[PDB]
Amino acid sequence: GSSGSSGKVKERRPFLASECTELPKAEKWRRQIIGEISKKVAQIQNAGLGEFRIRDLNDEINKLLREKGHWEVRIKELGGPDYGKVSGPSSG
Repeated sequence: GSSGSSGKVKERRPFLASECTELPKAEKWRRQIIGEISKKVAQIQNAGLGEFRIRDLNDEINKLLREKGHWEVRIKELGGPDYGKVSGPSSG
C-alpha cells in the first residue's frame, strides 16, 4: 500500500507572493481574494451601514486589491497565465 490523504483543514494564505513558490498555488490565492473584494464592494454600494462601516470596508478593499496585483502577476512571472498584466498598463 501507499500513503496519500488530503483535506483535513483549510490553508492560510501567505503574505509574500514570493514565498509561495507554487504556480498552481498562486492561481487559487488570486481567486480567493476576488471573492472577498466583491463581498465588500456590496456593503459599500449599499451606503446604509454608516460612515464608520463604509470606512472600514473601503479600507480593506484596497488592501485586498493590492494583494491581487501581486498574485495575478506573480502567477505570470512564475510561468503561468497573466491576470494582472492585462488589467491595466505595463508595470515592472
